[PDB]
Amino acid sequence: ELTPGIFKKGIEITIDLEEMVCYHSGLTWKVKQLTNTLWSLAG
Amino acid sequence: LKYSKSQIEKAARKIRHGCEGAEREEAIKMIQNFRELHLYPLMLMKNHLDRAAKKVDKENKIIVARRLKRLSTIIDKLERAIALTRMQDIGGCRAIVRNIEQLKKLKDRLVKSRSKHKILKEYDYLTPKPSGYSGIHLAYSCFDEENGNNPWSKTKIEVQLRTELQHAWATSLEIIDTLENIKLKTSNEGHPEWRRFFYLSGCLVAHDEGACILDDETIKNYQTELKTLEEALSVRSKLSTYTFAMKLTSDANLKKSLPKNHNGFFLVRMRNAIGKFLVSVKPFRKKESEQALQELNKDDADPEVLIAVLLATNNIKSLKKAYPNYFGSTNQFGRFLSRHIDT
Ligand SMILES: Nc1ncnc2c1ncn2[C@@H]1O[C@H](COP(=O)(O)OP(=O)(O)OP(=O)(O)O)[C@@H](O)[C@H]1O
Ligand SMILES: [Mg+2]
Ligand code: NA
Repeated sequence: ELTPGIFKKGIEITIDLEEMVCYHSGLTWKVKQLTNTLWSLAG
Repeated sequence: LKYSKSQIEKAARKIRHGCEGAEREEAIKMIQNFRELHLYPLMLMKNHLDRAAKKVDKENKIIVARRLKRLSTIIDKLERAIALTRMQDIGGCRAIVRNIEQLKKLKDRLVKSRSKHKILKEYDYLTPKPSGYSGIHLAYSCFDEENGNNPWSKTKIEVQLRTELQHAWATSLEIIDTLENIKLKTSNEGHPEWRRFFYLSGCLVAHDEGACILDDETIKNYQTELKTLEEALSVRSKLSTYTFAMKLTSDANLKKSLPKNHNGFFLVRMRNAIGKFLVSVKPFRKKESEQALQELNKDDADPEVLIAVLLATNNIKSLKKAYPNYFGSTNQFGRFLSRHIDT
């Protein structure tokens, strides 16, 4: 019954949680899980 | 438990004219019985299709999917003039092939098969439909002429044949249509820009695939329109963000953090750190939807936030189930769009 999605902001991004890598802004970012619901992307 | 085909056609007429109460509950019970009759032939056609796909591709790369059409979907279709006993797809199978040469090779094998299941209609959609949809549908009648005491006689099962790029287009159309709440199938009115985007990208998919070759002047004008529509709709960004948010909600640690009966929203946000970025996925109960929307507008107003999206968990769940390889498809479709826009 609720709206399936509300889009406010976004960019072209890809993430692979097996390789723990992310791709955005023409750069490669290393992924690390800080909490169950939180991640950091570092150079 | 034992309803005749006359009782089932009469039950379907009742739902069309808008029955209620005990009358509606009997009509739906007979239609559910008819729906269950398609299960054995659906699975039989699925193995028939898997056996024929393993013959055409010795690498075993053809992906085969199947689905029994939901009772609620059938009921909705009747009360919106398709006849229930004329419906070709209560059971539906699908083969996803590498290219058009593989597609035609699989069609020829299914057409030359000498079984009790007859192709009553071959639908050639290699030239895209007004929606932009392209591929091939085979309408089978299982146990068509050889029957006797067979309860599965003349059972209709649909077989869809598609290439990976035709499938990537269809997956992206379902993701946008679901998550953006644009009822493209429901109505033939509204969202002319999204309708035109999917039609032109569909035409360019069938050109690239070799399914339907367009002349050079048409390619040039379609690419110009595609660049225009894509900028207006922010297709590559919406498609990437939705896929990224869906990927994160499949994380194992995230799923234990969830309330056990989660059925609300997920708020996915990416922000700059004090080059470093923080990505969070915030679960919300269905009752806290107003709180979720308030938190979404705060992130939309923040200049440090690059991604801010709100997604209902039930919709994420059904798209992941319908499309196991949704991320391979949205990636391929986004790359295809970049090749035609940046020409
Ligand atoms: N032949 C098929 N084989 C496998 N999956 C299918 C087939 N037909 C539909 N599906 C998929 O099943 C899901 C449920 O779709 P649904 O039954 O509600 O509508 P539909 O069959 O695609 O279209 P329509 O209602 O217009 O006839 C969708 O993801 C759809 O792509
Ligand atoms: Mg269908
Ligand atoms: Na898929």
